[PDB]
Amino acid sequence: SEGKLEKLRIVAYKDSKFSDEVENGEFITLLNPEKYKFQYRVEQNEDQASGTSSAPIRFNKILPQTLEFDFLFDRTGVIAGYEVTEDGIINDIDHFKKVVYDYNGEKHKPNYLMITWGSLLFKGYLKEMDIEYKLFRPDGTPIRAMATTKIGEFVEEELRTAQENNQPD
Amino acid sequence: SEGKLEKLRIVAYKDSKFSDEVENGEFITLLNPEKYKFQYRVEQNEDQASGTSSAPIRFNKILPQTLEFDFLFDRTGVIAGYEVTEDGIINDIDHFKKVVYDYNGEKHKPNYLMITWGSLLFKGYLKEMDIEYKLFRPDGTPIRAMATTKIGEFVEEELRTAQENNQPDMSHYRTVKEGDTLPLMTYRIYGDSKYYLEVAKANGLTNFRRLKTGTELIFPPLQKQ
Amino acid sequence: SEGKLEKLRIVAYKDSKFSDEVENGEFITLLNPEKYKFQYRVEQNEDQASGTSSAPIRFNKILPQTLEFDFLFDRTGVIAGYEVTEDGIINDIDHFKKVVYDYNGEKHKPNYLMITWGSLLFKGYLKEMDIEYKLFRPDGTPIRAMATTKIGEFVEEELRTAQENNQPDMSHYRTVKEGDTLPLMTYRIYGDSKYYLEVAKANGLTNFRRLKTGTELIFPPLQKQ
Amino acid sequence: QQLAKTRGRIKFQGIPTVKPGVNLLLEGVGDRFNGKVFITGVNHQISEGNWTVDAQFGLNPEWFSESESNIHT
Amino acid sequence: QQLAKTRGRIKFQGIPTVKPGVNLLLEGVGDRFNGKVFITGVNHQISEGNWTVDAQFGLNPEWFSESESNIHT
Amino acid sequence: EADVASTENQHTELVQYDVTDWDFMMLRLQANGLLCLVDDGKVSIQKPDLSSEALETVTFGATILEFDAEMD
Amino acid sequence: PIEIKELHIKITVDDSEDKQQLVAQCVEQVLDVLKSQKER
Amino acid sequence: PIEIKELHIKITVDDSEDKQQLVAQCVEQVLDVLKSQKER
Amino acid sequence: PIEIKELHIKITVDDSEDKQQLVAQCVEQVLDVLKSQKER
Amino acid sequence: NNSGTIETSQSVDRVTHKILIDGSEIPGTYQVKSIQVTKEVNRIPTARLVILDGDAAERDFKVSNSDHFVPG
Repeated sequence: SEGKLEKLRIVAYKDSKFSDEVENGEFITLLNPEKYKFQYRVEQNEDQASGTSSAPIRFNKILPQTLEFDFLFDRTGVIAGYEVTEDGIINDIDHFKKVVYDYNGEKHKPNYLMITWGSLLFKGYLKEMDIEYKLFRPDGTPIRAMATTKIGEFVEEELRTAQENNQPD
Repeated sequence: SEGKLEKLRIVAYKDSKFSDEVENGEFITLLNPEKYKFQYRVEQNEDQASGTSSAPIRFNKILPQTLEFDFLFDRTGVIAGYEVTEDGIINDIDHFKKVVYDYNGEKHKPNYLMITWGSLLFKGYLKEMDIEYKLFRPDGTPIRAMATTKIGEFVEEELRTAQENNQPDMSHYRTVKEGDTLPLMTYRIYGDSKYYLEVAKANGLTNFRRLKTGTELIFPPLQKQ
Repeated sequence: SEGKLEKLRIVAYKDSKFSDEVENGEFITLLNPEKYKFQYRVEQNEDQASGTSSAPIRFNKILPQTLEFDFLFDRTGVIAGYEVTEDGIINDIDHFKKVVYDYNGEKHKPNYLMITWGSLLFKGYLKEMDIEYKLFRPDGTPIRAMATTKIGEFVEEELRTAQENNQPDMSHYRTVKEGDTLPLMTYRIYGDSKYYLEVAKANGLTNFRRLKTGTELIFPPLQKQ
Repeated sequence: QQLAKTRGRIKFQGIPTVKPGVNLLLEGVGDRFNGKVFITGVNHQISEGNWTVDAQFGLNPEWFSESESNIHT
Repeated sequence: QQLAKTRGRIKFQGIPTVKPGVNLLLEGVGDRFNGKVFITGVNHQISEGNWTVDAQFGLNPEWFSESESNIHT
Repeated sequence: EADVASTENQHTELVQYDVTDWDFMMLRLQANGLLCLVDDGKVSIQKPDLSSEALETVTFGATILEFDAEMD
Repeated sequence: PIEIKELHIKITVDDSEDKQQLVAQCVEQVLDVLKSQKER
Repeated sequence: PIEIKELHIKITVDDSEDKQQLVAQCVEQVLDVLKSQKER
Repeated sequence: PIEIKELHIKITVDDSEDKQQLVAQCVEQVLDVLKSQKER
Repeated sequence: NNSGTIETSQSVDRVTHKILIDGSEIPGTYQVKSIQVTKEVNRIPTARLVILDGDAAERDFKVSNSDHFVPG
């Protein structure tokens, strides 16, 4: 199964331990993104007195992480393996928004997300989204769209102290 | 009617339930936009203490949505299906502004808008507009113009609580399947396993350590104040 | 006179009703601008509480409008219909500035402006101007210049309330058509169905549950204190 | 003194019925503060498209004769 | 009154030994102020990666009976 | 206009001296456990009423914009 | 503040409400400093 | 200030300490105005 | 203010007078809050 | 001390602290944002702690509900 082209998946979850799945809450893409990108930031305290030549910079904290990627939706009929649908991309985008964006009245918030593709595994929440509609059928049915996404990172507080195995004490 | 090229429409409304139409308040375009665009924003609270490697993240709010598109007005005479008018595009732009921009003295505000084209259906308010005039007849009558538009999103407050069906506050019922235990079911409903003796008393159970696999139980809400 | 190329004009005025002309206060251009542009802005109040999924955005106000265009002055001698002048463009720019920029000691302010070209008619004041000088005669007389302009919009306060015909405060009359009921008509006029017994008493109706289909009713306003 | 036990301010969308001398029900702020509260003051602010009200609850334990100035000549 | 002759505040990197009732040596601020100073107050502030201390020197010439309110009924 | 709760005690003499009516009223009223409510031209003097029905419910996760509270 | 006695009326400038939030924070921290000085 | 009685505790917001320095200047100038009014 | 008792001396910083106008507004709103509290 | 610096026992690269209540440390899940301590001649000493808390999605304050920061 080396020869299989794996596709990116996103699953929604109910709890902060990621063990209770939302029912019908799994999205699978039809075309993979080209690339993805991470961001890392560490903050220091840099106060110094006048008359001096350097400061001994001090550790403050580590800021949360960030992931970004882009998607393409297309049901025109030139990509091998898929069929043309009567309503185009209407049900693909509506299922994608139900997983990553919509408010859940059972938990009073949007969903927890797990993003998996190959070596990648990321937990967090959605911050930003833009969707642009490009091609249409003559009666106004869309058949192509492009989406840009930004995801934040989530750690539960019981797991933070177990990863920071803090040890004169 | 698949073969029909549908054209975008905008209708003005008087009430926040979108049932009472403004009279002569419907605009139909003559050329469709090329594309349109949506925007979605979710805000979080990200305060953390110094010395730590991660922050405790808490959901705060979902911000309002945004739609944008562009229009073209032209009465030069090369587009099939339409006629050249004596006054050009003067009445097309004046009717478009009366629907989406002008203040209404009956309601002390501009109009509510519904935007429909194909699969699209959007309710809200105008925020921004720019109109640029391009070609003219020798006596100064305009025959071509371009418009850029930005629309906000409107939800009435009675409909927001019905869409956020917000539910330890309400009542619940389940049916017992084989493999269920009373402290595991209490944890998934309340968030804590410690309420199992109150669930058993409200159902009249004495032998709660063995549940029979057809029983329907009730789960009462927790008390307030 | 369709075949006549109309030229843009700007006239200066003394009063806010635009009826008393400044003497020698009219400018006529020699070359028309290529295009012009408008700008429209509406402001809303968007405060919401934490934990919620949307806000019902509220109307705040409508901001003033804006017009922009560019001009070209040239007395080189290649444009048909005009003559070369001994002093070039010196008197053209000095007359243009006297109309749109200079302070008037009779009114303690710059002038009110009316801008007319074809279908366009705009009243307001000057905000911004830039003039750049391009070609010169050997003795330093300029013969070409370019100007960029920005105009704001003026409405007198007595005319604002007449355009916002603001109307539970005024009186109303309707005629009864077949299919009308008294509590449904009260809801569309007042916003609440509960005033139907006060409408029936003000019209002398006893059998209000059946209305006859030619009756003209009055709808009094609500009392204020 | 008992009426000064818990004090505070609550800000929300305006209505015309909250006046000093009424009771409101407060929820979702923890067991230490949740319950029925007695209103001792109201501030109505109307501007830039909205009407909001600041409701004050609880009493200040200080007496008039202790906190106010210039009572006597 | 003599202990109120010179008054001020000095802010520096925190240590656990400066307490009211100790002496510090002050240098580099001009002949008018240089010398040994008596500490009358301390403020410790710990946040955002650092610990700093504000040391106060000199006394306020005012007496308790003159500056404090509500001593008497 | 006035609406004032009654009291049980009766004085045989009482002296007001070199003060305003408002200030005198406040001193005497507190001494008896009363609160003064002034509204639209009417002055109402009553004991605290903690027994009446709440007008509405205000909730942190749904309707509150700002909140401040203290226990001491 | 826990008191409605200390709020000020809100006036904005049409200069074209960020500056409204900064001035309101400065009134809050001054009145907390004045209250702490009367402690024993 | 020449007194530690007038300092306030520093709380910042993770909104992403410039605003911390502006509020601290406003508390300093208010308390100097209040002190000068008690001069003869 | 309607009184010259409440003005502060103006000191600017050569950091290269916008910040001068913001601090002057905060002193104005604090002293209006302190005056209103002594009303009956 | 003419060293030109302030003598500390360790590098000033990392500041640490502990909060003990009734003899033992508060659990390492609580995030303390800021600590202030003051002392002065002829006054009673005081201190303040700022702790992050409250969640609109739960409708509560877990630290406030604990028995760690109770008066007494």
